[PDB]
Amino acid sequence: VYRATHRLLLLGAGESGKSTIVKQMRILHVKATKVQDIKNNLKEAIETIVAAMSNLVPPVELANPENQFRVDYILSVMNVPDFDFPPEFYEHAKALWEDEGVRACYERSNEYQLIDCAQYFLDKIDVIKQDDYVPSDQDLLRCRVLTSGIFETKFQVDKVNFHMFDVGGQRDERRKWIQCFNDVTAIIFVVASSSYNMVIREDNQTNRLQEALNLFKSIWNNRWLRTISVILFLNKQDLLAEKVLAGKSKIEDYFPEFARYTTPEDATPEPGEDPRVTRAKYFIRDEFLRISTASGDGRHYCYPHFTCAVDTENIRRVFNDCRDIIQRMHLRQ
Amino acid sequence: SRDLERLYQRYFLGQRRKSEVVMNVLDVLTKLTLLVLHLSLASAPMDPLKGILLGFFTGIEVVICALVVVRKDTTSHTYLQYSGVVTWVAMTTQILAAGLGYGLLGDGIGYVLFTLFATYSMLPLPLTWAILAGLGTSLMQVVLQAVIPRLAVISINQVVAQAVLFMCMNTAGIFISYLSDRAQRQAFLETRRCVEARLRLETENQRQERLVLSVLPRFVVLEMINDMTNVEDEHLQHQFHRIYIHRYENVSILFADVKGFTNLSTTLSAQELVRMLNELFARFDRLAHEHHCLRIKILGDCYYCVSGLPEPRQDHAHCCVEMGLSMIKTIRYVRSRTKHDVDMRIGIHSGSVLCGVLGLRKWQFDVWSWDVDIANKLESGGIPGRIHISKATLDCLNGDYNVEEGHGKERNEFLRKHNIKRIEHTIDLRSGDKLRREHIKPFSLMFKDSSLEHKYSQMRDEVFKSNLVCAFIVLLFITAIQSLLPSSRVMPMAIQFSILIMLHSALVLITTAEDYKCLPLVLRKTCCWINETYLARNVIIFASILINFLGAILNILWCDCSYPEYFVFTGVLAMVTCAVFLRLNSVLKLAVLLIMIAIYALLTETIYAGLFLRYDNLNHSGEDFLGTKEASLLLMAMFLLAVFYHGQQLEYTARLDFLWRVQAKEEINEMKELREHNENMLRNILPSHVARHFLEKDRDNEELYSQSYDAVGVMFASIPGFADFYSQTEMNNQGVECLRLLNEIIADFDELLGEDRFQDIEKIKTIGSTYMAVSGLSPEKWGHLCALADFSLALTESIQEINKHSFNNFELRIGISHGSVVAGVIGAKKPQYDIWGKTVNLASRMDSTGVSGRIQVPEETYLILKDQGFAFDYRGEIYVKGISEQEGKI
Ligand SMILES: Nc1nc2c(ncn2[C@@H]2O[C@H](COP(=O)(O)OP(=O)(O)OP(O)(O)=S)[C@@H](O)[C@H]2O)c(=O)[nH]1
Ligand SMILES: C=C[C@@]1(C)CC(=O)[C@]2(O)[C@@]3(C)[C@@H](O)CCC(C)(C)[C@@H]3[C@H](O)[C@H](OC(C)=O)[C@@]2(C)O1
Ligand SMILES: [Mg+2]
Repeated sequence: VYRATHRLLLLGAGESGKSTIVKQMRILHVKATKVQDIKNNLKEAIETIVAAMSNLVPPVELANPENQFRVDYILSVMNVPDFDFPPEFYEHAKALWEDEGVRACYERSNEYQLIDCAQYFLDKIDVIKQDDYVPSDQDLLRCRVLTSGIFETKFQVDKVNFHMFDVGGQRDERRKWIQCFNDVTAIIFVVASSSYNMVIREDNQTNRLQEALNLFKSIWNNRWLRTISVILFLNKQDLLAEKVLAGKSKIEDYFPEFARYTTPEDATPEPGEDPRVTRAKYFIRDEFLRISTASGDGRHYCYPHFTCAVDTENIRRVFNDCRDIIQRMHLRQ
Repeated sequence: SRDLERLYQRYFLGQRRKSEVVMNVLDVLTKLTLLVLHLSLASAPMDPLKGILLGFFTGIEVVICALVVVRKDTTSHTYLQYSGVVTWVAMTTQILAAGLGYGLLGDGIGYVLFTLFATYSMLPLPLTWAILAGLGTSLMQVVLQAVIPRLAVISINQVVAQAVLFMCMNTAGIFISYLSDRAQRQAFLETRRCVEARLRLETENQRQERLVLSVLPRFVVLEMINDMTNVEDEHLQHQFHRIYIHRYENVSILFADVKGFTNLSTTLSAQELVRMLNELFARFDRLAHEHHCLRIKILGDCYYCVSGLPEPRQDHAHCCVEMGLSMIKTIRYVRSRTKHDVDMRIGIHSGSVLCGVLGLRKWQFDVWSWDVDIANKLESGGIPGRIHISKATLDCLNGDYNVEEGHGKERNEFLRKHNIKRIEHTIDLRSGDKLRREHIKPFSLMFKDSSLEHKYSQMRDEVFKSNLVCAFIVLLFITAIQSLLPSSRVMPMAIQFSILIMLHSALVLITTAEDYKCLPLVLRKTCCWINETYLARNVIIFASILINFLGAILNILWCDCSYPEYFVFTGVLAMVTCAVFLRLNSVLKLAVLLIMIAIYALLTETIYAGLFLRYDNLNHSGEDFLGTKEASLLLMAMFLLAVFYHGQQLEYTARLDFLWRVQAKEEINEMKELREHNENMLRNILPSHVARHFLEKDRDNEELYSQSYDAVGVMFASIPGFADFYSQTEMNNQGVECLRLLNEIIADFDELLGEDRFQDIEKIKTIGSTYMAVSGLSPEKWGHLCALADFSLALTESIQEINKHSFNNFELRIGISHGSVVAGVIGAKKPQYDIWGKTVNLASRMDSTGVSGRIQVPEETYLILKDQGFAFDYRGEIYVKGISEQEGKI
């Protein structure tokens, strides 16, 4: 029954949300440690914001000078390997989060490196201060955990078996990918479409989107993946829409071709959609289809999908469509 | 060859004997049938004298019937030759019984026609015997006319014609006997040649396979054989070059290295060193066979087992420790004669190994794992003359063996090791035995497959021209038989006779148009086309049959001629023509034969009945009209039965031989395909000359095969990063994916080796992740060193490319040297090509003492490609020597 089972792996760059996709898929169809990781994520977020108050070359204006000992406390405990969790620290963190200077510093998060789930947990200081509740599944999906090795999750939906393969995305972990390049049904490439503004945390020079494009170029022309027919999963669509709606940062500012680019005739007419978000998503998708088609031979094909890993309805719809694709593909026409 | 030809006679005797079994059975029916009608003719009982001789004659045929069966079962066939004589004399004597006494008063001349044809058709007597047997009856017919002068009174003339009637039986009879015997000779000769070729190719196939199976155990050779046959339609979807590796458990690994190799290497030259190495390692191979090991490889001065790899054993490490004790004992034995101090050290470990082959050229069985590395380190520990039984093995054997505390500290303290003829007769017999009820029809002798019968029909009749000649002579003789016979319309019957004799000659020239070279090619092609297709020959064979019958009956139609029995024998003289026509099918022969009797049955009843009546009253005698028409169809019955059975048996033998020839050809084709597969594998395993030398005799007669060369370059290529890359987790099966990547690297190297640019370079072996190749082994000038340098540069380029395709960095350490080597096989039982010398050790040392990504080279004898790094000054193993490094061509 090995042939009946389908093997799928999530190859993508760092912080691409593939682990979040795996978690959402797991809870779609089938403790205190998770609480600890939420606390650690919020901890890292607030410590990085406090550090970036002064680390950036352009100084960020502060709040009322009297409310500064809080900044000193966050700076002091940040160096401590075992960060404390007293109510006073949570009061400090809330005081920073309500401050307008800290808000402005957070609005410039693209200059430095910070987890994308910072604001969700920062809005949760008041509820996390009591340290007596259990976060919901949605708050569980906001957790940020580094994936070192490769992991497998057995799956079973509508009497057919599926195999999951979560792998790392950092340049140090890309050497382990070859360990599972044999007899794989399809590749689910995940790309953070909203990371066009930031840069990778390993070199601090190349764009995250440019790194993802290079990774996709390497995967598409791989000699051991000549006939694998990858599937493309654009992620963080809501974040991209929010960033393009704010107007602070633009795709043209990091990609000159975007300004001249125009929306294609074929499009998805979402009722709650703007021309700007459509042109951005279609520019990204057209870039990926261009890099795929330039080397296209007809042996393998790519099917781009727009996905938001946070909400479960988009996940289940895209998963149903991709399941139809994988069934047709296992048909081996 | 009198022995082979006599052997053919023994085979030929049985097939002809099967024909006389029914004919002796046919004869006893003839006596009783004639006896019965004579009894029914007269109410009074016959003469008691009449019954006694026929009683002897009708009883002896039973005896011969019961005598042929026992002799066939007997290996000897002397009585089969006698049975033909016993049968012939019995029927030949019948003439004396009628001529002098009473005997078989029925028939007469016609009965002699039946037997005189019989002694050339079914009797297993040879051709020379047939003439004597045939002449005996013919000369005794001369005795018959003397003992029966009233027969000459019936016809004062035509007595010469009576002899002529019996002359053509000899003429036509030898034609059937000679051609049928000749065709049997070809069938026996062919089936003797085909089995000779099959046995010749089987011994070569078993000898070729026995060398392939000497290395490369069966459980991977089967996989390779299945792979090369292309079991599926196509393998157009492949991403990796595939591997032949498997994982095993509960195995033990031995190791051994000479402690003082370098001290004795400089003392004596290469030849003596190779001699001692071979002696020790051959004794060691014998020990390994004795103690259930199987050696994997011999590298330098190293030798290592795998315990219970292809088959499991409860005490797997026991065999390793026992043969290690044997190692120590053999080292002590060779320590005698105060020759040297080549004592070694042994390390043993037990665990799990991955066994298989890598690459596309020079496949060799190897084992890769972490535990074999533990065994290698245990051997490298030290204390020569003592074994290492580290915890993974001491708890394995038993607590019954006492061992010391183990090494104190000799190796790096990492990972916490925790030390502590007759065939041809059965060839013919099984043909009939299997085909008793098989593809051939039980009676029609027709193959079930339409194509099988069709491909039989396309076979040309090689005696068609000669066979049609026979029909001309007999038709010519009936013309001479009747020409002197009187008739009213002598000329009008001759005009038709001229037309009929021309009608046969018309087919004769058409069927000999190819024989007539002077005639145009178009006519010649038609003659070939006639025999090319069976149906076109069948109608001609049927046609020529009719002309003999039309000529034999038209004389009677002219009669409204006082000798009506002599005109009947002309039809008998036409029934032989059907028997002459061997190739035409049996059931088709019966249909045309049934026409002859039916017409004669219509011409022997009321029509021309009065012409028989005037013959009855003239002869009168004692109720002799039972020898007339009452016996005329009686003669026709036996003649028809004999001719039909002759045709049936001939076709039976022919179809059997054809079917067996087809089966043998199919077997030959399959065996040839297997030979091709084995040849391909053997070519992939070993070089050409070594394989040729080891294929024939002298595989073990010459214990050492070796050869000395003067100008040979040696290269090594190592990948130090693969050890760090290699890891045995659960996601990858046990490191199988790492070995797949290694196989991909080695296969890329091997494919690069196949370019026409690198013809002087041959890959010797691979040592784990190391690649070894030599230059200019076969002299057929210092260009081969340049070829080796270009090969090293191409290896660097290939490793860079595959690093780009993957997502990790790999670096190559290249070591080159040039000098004189000694190339030969060190193991007689398992042939592994290898080279030795001082330049080999220098190359290995230069590879070991080097920097990754750079090529280290000895004294630069070439100016074509520019080098650099002259001031490197690497001490190596021999002595300090400063020489350069190797960049690109420019
Ligand atoms: N707002 C928003 N957040 C998302 C979205 N997708 C993922 N995230 C968040 O981003 C964070 C990073 O996702 P994660 O799954 O850890 O990336 P990763 O690829 O597995 O990280 P790595 O192993 O390559 S280093 C998660 O905490 C997740 O909550 C999204 O579509 N919208
Ligand atoms: C590729 C396999 C791996 C990682 C593990 C292994 O079993 C080896 O192949 C052995 C031990 C193993 O094949 C036995 C022979 C020999 C020659 C001793 C190998 C080398 O030591 C390899 O190391 C090198 C560097 O060649 C090594 C150790 O590398
Ligand atoms: Mg991850």
